[PDB]
Amino acid sequence: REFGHLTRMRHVITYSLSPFEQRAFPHYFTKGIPNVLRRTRACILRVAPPFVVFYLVYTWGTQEFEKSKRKNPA
Amino acid sequence: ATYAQALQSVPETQVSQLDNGLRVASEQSSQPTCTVGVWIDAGSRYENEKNNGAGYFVEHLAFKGTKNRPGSALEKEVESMGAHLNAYSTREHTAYYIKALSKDLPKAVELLADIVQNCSLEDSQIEKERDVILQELQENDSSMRDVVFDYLHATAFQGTPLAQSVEGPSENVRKLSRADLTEYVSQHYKAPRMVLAAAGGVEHRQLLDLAQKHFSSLSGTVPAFTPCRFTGSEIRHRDDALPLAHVAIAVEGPGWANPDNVPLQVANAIIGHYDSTYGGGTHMSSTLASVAATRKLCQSFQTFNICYAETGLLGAHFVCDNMSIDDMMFFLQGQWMRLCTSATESEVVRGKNILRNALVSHLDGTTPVCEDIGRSLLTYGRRIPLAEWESRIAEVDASVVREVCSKYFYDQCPAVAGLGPIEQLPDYNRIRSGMFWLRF
Repeated sequence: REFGHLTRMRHVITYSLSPFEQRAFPHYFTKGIPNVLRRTRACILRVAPPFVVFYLVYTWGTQEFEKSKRKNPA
Repeated sequence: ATYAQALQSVPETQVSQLDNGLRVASEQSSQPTCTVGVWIDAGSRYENEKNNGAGYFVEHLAFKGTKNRPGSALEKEVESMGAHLNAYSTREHTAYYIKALSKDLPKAVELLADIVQNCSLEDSQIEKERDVILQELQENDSSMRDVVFDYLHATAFQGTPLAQSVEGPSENVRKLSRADLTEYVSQHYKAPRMVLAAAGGVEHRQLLDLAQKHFSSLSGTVPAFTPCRFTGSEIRHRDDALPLAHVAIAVEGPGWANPDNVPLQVANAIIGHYDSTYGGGTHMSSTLASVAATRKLCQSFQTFNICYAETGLLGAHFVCDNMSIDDMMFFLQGQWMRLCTSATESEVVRGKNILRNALVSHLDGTTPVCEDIGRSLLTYGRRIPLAEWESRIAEVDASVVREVCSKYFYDQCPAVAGLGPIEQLPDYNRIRSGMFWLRF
């Protein structure tokens, strides 16, 4: 599994550019910020709900512990 | 004769100039034949995106017919007297040369005027040649050497007219009309950018008389090109169905004049050239060639020094199988860096001798001599006599090579064009890192 006999690809052309002739931070904020926003928008609906559920359970359990540790009028 | 009296005894090429700016130049000799040609300073480098490919079209149409000689009549004169008419159009030059008997020089020059001045450019002829150029483009797609060199020019001079191929895109071929060709021949075949060069048994006075009698009624007394920008990049046309993989790696070389041309050629002569069907092979003093013959890395390689007016490509092109690109690229970069870092006197002497052989042996026969006259008058502005070349090569030494190669090779971003099964070809970062040595 070394370069030269990995696969068989045809009719593809790739153009590149020397790292010494192109900027290393091309529009790091002009397109960085919108790209980040799209990335988080397309994943928050799947990532957040479990952790938000955990936060609700954490706070409920902690306050349940706190007000179960009090004294019962008797 | 001690090779010094030999060089001194070479006949001098007289150069004159008509009022139109026609630089009539000739190199008399004793042969009964001669080669008389016209070198135009036209080419794809002078063509915009829309006009690209018009030079090749005009070259194709040149020999078909003229106003004075309708169609095959122009052909009829050429063969009936035994002359061989030929043309070639590179990226920055064009030429029409007619090899013929020294006796038929009065006729040939006249024909050479007719082809250049009074062309025909017939519309039906244009359609037929349009078809022919399309099939010729499909032919040129076949061989990988021309394709790879055009890829190199595209990826090295991207965004500049130099990137344009000589034949032009197939789109322009269909969409080029007669008006474009007429305008191209009007504004690019102007008198000042012309060299009428003749070799063989032609006397300069007769050539001047013929030029003044046939070429007088030419242009009087502008697209003067722009300095193209080398942009180190890489093109990879990965096509595994091809048998062999052609790679060409070139750095920004010198210009046409750029005295550093003389050392660099010597340096390239050190690397030399090789292919499968060579002679000594594993004993040739070129280290890269010896390694290639010993380990059978490639079926071919050569070192090219394509140099244009203001810039040029200097590097090597090799043809090897699908699983030896990395090793041969490594050895090639190693030879380059060895020359820049430590050239050694003996290799420099071998390079000087090899370059002397190049210049001397190339300049034999009427056709190469006339071609040299035209090209030198167009590029250098003069014809560099072989004695001057000898002196310039003699001035070269190990230090000069070590410095000149260092200025052009060491730590320079190269331009790479690979085609075929080039999966093995190293990534551009590895290639660029090969240009510099951490031991030096």
